[PDB]
Amino acid sequence: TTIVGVKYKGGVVICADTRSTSGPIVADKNCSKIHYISDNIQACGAGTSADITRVTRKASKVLSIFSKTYNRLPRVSHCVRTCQLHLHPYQGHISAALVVGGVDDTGAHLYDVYPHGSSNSVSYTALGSGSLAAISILEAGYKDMNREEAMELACAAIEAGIMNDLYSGSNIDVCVISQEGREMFRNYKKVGVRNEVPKFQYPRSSVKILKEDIYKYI
Amino acid sequence: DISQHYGGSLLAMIGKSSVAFLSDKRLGSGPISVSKNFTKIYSLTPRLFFGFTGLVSDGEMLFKKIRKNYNLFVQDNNKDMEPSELSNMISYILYQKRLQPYYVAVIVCGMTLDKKPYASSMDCIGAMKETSEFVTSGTASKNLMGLSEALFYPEMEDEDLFTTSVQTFLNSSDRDTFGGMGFECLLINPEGYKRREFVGRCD
Amino acid sequence: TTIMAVKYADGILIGADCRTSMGTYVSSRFTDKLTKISDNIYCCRSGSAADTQAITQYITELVQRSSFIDKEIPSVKKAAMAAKDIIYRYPNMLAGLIIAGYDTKPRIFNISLGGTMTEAEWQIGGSGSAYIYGLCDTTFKPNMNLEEALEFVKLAVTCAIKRDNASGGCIRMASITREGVQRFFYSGDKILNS
Amino acid sequence: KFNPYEDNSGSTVSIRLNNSIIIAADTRHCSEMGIYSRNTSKIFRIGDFLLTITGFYADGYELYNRLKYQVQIYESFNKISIHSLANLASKIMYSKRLFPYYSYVTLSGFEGDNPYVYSFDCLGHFEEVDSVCNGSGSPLIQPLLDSTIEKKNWAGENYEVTEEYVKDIVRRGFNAASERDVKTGDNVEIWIIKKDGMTKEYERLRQD
Amino acid sequence: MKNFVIGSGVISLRYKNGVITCTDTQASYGNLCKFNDVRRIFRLSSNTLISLSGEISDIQFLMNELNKLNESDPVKMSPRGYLNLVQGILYNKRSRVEPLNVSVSIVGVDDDDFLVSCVNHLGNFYEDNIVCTGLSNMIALPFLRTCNVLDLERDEAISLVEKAMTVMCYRSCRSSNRIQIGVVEKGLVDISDPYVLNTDWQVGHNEEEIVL
Amino acid sequence: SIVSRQNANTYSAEGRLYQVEYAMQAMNLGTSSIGIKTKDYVLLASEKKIISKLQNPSSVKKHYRVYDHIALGFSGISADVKTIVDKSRNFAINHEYLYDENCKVERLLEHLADLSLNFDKKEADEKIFSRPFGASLLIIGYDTEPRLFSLDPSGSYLEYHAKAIGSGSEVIENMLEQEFDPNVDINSGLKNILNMLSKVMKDKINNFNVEITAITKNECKILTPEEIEQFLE
Amino acid sequence: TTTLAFIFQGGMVIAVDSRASAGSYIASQNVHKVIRVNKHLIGTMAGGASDCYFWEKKMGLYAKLYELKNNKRISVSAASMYLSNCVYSYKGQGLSLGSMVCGYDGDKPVIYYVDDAGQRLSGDLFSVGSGSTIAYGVLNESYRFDLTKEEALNLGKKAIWHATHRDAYSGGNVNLYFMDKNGWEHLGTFDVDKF
Amino acid sequence: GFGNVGEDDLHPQIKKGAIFSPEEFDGIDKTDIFPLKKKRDPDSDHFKKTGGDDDNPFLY
Amino acid sequence: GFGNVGEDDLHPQIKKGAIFSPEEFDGIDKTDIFPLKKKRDPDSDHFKKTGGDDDNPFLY
Amino acid sequence: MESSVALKGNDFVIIGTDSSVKNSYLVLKREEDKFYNINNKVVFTYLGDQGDAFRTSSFINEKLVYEEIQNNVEITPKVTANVIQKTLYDNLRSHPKNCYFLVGGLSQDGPELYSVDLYGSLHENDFMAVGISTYFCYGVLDKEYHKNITKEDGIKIIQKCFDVLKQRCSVDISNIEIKIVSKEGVETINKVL
Amino acid sequence: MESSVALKGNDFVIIGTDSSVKNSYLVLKREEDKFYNINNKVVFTYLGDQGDAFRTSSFINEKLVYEEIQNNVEITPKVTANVIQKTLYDNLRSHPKNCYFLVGGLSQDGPELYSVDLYGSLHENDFMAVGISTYFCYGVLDKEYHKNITKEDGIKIIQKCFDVLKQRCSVDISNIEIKIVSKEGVETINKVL
Repeated sequence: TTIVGVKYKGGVVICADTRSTSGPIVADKNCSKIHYISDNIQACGAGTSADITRVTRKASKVLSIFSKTYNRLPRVSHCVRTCQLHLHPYQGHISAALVVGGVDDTGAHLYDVYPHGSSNSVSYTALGSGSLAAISILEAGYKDMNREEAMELACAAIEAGIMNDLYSGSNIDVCVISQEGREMFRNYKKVGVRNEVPKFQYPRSSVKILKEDIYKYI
Repeated sequence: DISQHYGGSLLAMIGKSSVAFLSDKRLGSGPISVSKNFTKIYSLTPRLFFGFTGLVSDGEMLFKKIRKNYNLFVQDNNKDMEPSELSNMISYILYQKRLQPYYVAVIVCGMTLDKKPYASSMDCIGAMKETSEFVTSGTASKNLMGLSEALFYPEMEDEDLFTTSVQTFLNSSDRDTFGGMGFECLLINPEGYKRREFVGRCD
Repeated sequence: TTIMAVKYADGILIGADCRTSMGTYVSSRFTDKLTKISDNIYCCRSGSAADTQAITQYITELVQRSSFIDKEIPSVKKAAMAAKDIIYRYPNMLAGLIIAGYDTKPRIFNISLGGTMTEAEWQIGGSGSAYIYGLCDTTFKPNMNLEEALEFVKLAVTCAIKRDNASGGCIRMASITREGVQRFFYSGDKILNS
Repeated sequence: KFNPYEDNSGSTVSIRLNNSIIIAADTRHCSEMGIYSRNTSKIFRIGDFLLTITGFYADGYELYNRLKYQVQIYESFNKISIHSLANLASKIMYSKRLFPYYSYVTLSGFEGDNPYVYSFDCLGHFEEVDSVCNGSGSPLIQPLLDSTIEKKNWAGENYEVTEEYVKDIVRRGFNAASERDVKTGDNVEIWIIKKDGMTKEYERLRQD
Repeated sequence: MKNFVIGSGVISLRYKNGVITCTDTQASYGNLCKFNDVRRIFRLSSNTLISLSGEISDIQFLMNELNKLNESDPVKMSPRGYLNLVQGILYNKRSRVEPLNVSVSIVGVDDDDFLVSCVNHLGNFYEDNIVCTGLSNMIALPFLRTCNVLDLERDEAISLVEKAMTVMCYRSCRSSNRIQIGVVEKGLVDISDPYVLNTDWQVGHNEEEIVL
Repeated sequence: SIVSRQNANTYSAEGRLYQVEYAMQAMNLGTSSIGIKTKDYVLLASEKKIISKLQNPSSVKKHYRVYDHIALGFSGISADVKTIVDKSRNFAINHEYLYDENCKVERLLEHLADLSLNFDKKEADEKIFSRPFGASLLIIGYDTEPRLFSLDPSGSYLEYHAKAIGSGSEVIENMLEQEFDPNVDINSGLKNILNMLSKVMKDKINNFNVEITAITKNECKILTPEEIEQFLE
Repeated sequence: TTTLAFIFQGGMVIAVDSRASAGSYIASQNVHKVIRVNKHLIGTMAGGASDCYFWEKKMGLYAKLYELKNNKRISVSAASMYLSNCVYSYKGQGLSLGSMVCGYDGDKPVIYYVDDAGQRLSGDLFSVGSGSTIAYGVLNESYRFDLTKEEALNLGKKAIWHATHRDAYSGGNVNLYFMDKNGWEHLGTFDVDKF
Repeated sequence: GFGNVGEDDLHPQIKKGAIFSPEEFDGIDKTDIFPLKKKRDPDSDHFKKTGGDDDNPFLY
Repeated sequence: GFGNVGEDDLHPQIKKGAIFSPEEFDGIDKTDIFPLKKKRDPDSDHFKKTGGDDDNPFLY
Repeated sequence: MESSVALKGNDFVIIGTDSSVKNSYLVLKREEDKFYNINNKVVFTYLGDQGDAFRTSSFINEKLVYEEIQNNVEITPKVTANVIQKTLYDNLRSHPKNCYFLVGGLSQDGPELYSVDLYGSLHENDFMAVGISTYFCYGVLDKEYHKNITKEDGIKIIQKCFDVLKQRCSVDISNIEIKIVSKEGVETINKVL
Repeated sequence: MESSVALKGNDFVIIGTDSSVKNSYLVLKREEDKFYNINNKVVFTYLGDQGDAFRTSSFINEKLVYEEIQNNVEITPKVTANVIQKTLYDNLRSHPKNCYFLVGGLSQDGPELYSVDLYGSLHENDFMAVGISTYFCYGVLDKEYHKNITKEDGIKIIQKCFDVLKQRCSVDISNIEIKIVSKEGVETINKVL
């Protein structure tokens, strides 16, 4: 996958490819790799799919209890610290690498979190199998940007990973968190267009039923 | 390894207002098939089903755990569990053993309280993939996935769905050494479900 | 990595590169290696990225805690000692820190991988330090001024960057003095073009 | 420690009809974690026969060169039959038994009036098959041919298997493979071998 | 399989009327940049160039064999001929389980056919309009492919390759900013003197660091 | 040794190698044999060299099977032909091993021709002898057509419709202009070949001093004394 | 694979399964696991298909060359010994191969079980392959030297069918052969589904 | 050397199949964090110990 | 943990005697070249390769 | 390792187990009772590591007796098999037991016959063959077993299955103990093959 | 593993070997002839890997016949045993044969009985017990064997040793082939234990 993160003047852009894989076999299309953490924080991860969901779910709980208790929207640093304190004890056996981005009272923050619990505040990020293809676009095209230019740089970064990485493909999910709030673009692009194959129908006589038992829901 | 010891595969196709959840009735002991009548699909209700592939003991104990939790939940709510909630609960149960995971992959099928079809699947540690077209697991997972992608089209009628899913499963098992020859197909719909059993090459 | 710490006429000057890498790939080229423990104490982390971050997160609160229990400025000595216990008590944590600050006088403390804590007048660390031990030995001068010490760190880290592949990027620098902390920046444009 | 092989395999499918042979292969040359090229030909022709390669591309290219050299030597008197060529390929492959060619070779062609398709393993054993798929996408395509073309498990009347029908089935199978196979390519190179000649066609696949 | 002194990746692409090849001059022994003037672009003959990456000793051995074969043969060779020869050499070396830890890019211009090809340590080979070797294959190649190189004039192609090499310098430990560019056109073979790419780092500034 | 190898390889002022010229004389010193090839059958009749009647007539056989549907007749030094037959059998077995088919007869002829003059080699399995073989062979077989080939010690071979080798070779050749027509049936052609053999063979022709090999699309028959008697009477 | 060969009063019966697999994937279902080398000698390959087929076809050439040399059919003992020696030359190199070289030495039937370890056993009943153990059970219960030809064939046909019914690595068609003093005859390619 | 090809096919196992599989050359939905083979976090970039004597650790 | 003390004194072996033996904690007159445990000849004095990449050898 | 073959008829279940106790090289006993009888309605046999097997079976027996007497749990083959599955599963992932069982008896739904393997995998079937019998006797069971077998036919089928091991298996077996559970109690048969 | 027991008395030698050919899990055959009668005065049996054992035995038999006919070597148990030892030793360090022998016969010095183990170690003794018999049958041989045993007593002692193996060893043995070599010739006895 090619989950990417770009930080611009007043927010962050977190983009990802909509593909999942287990070996050489594609497992899930249109997969949503951007996980909810808070109204002002989103996380996108690569690695063990179950660990991304549960680690980002733990942060969502701790940040939801915090905001509800203290009536105070959580900081990105609080999300990263929660993830670090959870990932580090397991020595990376919980293999979850995240790109946590959000906007707080201190501004826009974008972090790279790695399975062993290290974090890194960054201006732009790429992660997953397509990170190298994506980081090449980010290196060449990154500058001080608004959300419009940040949107296209990140999408161009994902597009590079989708086209050049075997284990990346399908669509591009985009999510922008600005000082005005977060807005999502699911399947923002369909670069991996499929062919228009017709249908194929067997004759219903092609299958024989040995015995049948009917049960009714009540 | 342990999953290939017992073998077996699952397929779940979603049509229009119906789900075709079917599996092979073979139980393995390595190369040897110790039973031709071992169904891996469990029914909590006529609208909530799930099957396991992998270690058979893990699947059975997970079924008992899931039934315990589901019964407690239904008593606590008096509203029946949604299949999405059942899949999420199963995923949670799987992840509690993250450091000693179950060697099972679980598919969850059923009808929502809205009476719409539902299917999903999980890995050893609950990585859930909610499905709109189809989902597979087991030894014949790759053949099933390829043939379903080739043959599946959205909004199939109940009988066309049955025939297409049965053909895909038969032809995927025919190319899998550990695939069974006795097969069971639960055609699931808002009115209940129909347990149809069919046979293949008899080898 | 190439982390450097030199004590000069009126404070501490710490320099570091920006490159962080895994293998032949530079995962990031703007990483900040000068980790602030407090307003007057800075830690140059070297070793496991996750473990050194874990320590500096804990040392941050321990040094503040004792500072307000004691009711005085945070002690770089106490931060260094607090780091030594964690690095010593937990051999599984591959961490080596240069902790330098200014509480009453400038101090540099070097915690090796096994928890070996020594006080130094100048200290270098990281993979790239191996290539500037001779340069730092011959070029170091007691009681440098800020400009003389800034040149010394600039020269030493530059020559480590030109030789160590794991070291690259611009040279982050930070001078901790009694008056506060002032950050510097030696862009890689000058270093690479030379 | 040294790994002498690279898995460039995409997918190749060979189907023999009553009076024609349809050979199709994806054109992608896959590296690890990447794509070297999208227009490498996996199909080589030796006279009136088409050789199909998968696995390690260098091994298959070397095997094709050895086959061409041996067939050229043999052709000093008469044209080689498809059966003799298949046997020679089996012997050549087995000569490397201790350092095998990582290439699943499918040799197909006409012995006069009758089409023949031969499928080989890496150690040289060859079978005369009606439809065979090799490469990473083989499990994703072979069941489709077993069902729709060979009519396995088809209890009722069978749809007539004509050349165009089989070609469309092949395009369907390659679409499915490219959808679910990571290393299946961007274009499919389809050959139709008839008694008196053969012709190439190209079609597009998704380019992730 | 020698892994002592490694030269970083190669970049070769074809433009409207020629082919480019570019490599850095750094050679690394582990994490040490031991040599900074190791040159890995050679002209096999008029209208063809060969650029190599990998173990420098294997690079030198392979180029020595190629030079011997070039001086021995009384018959010229097209870039395709050199590609076949090098592929055969590398595949034979691999097949004797004595591989050269070297990856090669042969680029040349025939009467009208432009060759841009790659051969890796195993003897695997391919031909494409943009071929990259090593970590370049993952970093620079995805960036290069975003440009329709076929429509580029020589200067534009050189600038694009320079940008790709700058990205490689930024994002690879084993590559430097001192590059060497070889160009082949219908009547031209040129290998420039190695020159240093200009880089910028203003993205690293955080709040108020004094620009020293 | 180098001197013996040079003696083998010395050319004559006339050109042709001396050893080949001497093997030419050697190949003539043998009993007669006739080979006839037609549109549908190829025959090979040879006179047996029964040195004494105490010698077992069945044990002095003169035709060797080199493979399925290939038979070899010879004249000249009989000792050499054993090695040639063994080498030809090895070649045919190897050809089937590589290609799973019966070799074209001309393929075997080319292999033997290549091996014949390689006597200067030091390696052992790609030469026949250290000298030319002192025998002339009539190799018949069926691949897709009845084939008759003659391999002479000079290493050259020719495909023939009819040929005779042995001490009576020239007489049979001068007789073939009249007594041979490829249009006759297998039985009549066999009677003709037997008559031609009898016309030059030392003693009276009978079913025990004659060996007949007839190769056809259907069978690689070798006639027993009963059939030879049926054709003689 | 499951292969079966045994001797009874009327002659000899051979039966194989004709499946070939590569791990979980069934590569083929119509593989011919019997090498006919002459009218009175056949070999039942089992194990690495390429390995057993290659050496069996290499042994079939030795029998052909022997026939040319001596104008006489090769004995089963010499045919199997040639095969046994060839694999034995590669003992300890991981070669996997097991076969029965079945045939008649004139009036006498003999089956030689040969495997990659250089072993060579003559016997009246052998079963080789993954499903051999199942075949041994069905045979042990009902195998008799006094079987009639029809009983023996059905026993061999049924014994392989049971092994295929219970083993993963077998279950193609039941190729059945009957070898008598006058030679072998291919008695069917029964599909296990149509019993 | 020969790879034991067909051992599981040839013996009852009391996965070497008859035909050679491409594998000879886990049930968790795991993706790669970086394309690099087995790297997923920053390298431990300290100065690494070399030399001395690990054969005689106590001969200080 | 328990050390299998007595396995040889307990089983027919189809050297763990009943009593634990000293130095449980070759037929050549070898002796030693230096009192150091493994040292026999001068150390290999050169700059030793470290870093780079061993699990990605071909990604130059 | 240890062979055990069981059948179920219309109203009877037959379990036959190898009565000899053996190690790799030596036979320690030749007639060891490897069955547990519960209320004459359920008979279950234990196999595998004798040290683990007998301890687990004793715990199962005492737990079933306690649950019957205290909690009035109805002890059927299914309940016994579920308890065995739970006790094997609990230890499987921490401190595994190397033993496996066959549980047979009469229930309100007729005869039942369950097999619990090393990992706690539970399944019912018309006939069972565990140990080495899994590789030899399933062909014989398929050939001979049919739904309407009589008790004597079941005994003879068990005898044939163990005769296959006697004649073909390399490991020595001499004694088999057959316990037949039916509505008229449990019948024990000892045979020397 | 493959068991053979041999003993010698006055002017006779008894060699008894189990005739069953078997592997770890299967008994391939139950009556295989594992003896070579080089000449009616000497009989040796081969054991171990059948592929190596029979091949080495055939080579040794042909070498002994060749040496007897060409070089007039006197074939005696000692000469045969020395040939076994040389054949095994030559391959010991390059191509070890996993087989061992037991040579017995009559010479001008009287009965001789030699054991050539896996490594080529040759030694003469009054009675031999190779394979598992080394661990079970030496006590019985010590108890029963005495210098003046008769031929029938020797057969009975061999039977007792193989009965110990039948009763106690875990591996199944059913048939034993006994070949008595004496001035009368070689007498073959087949017993089913």
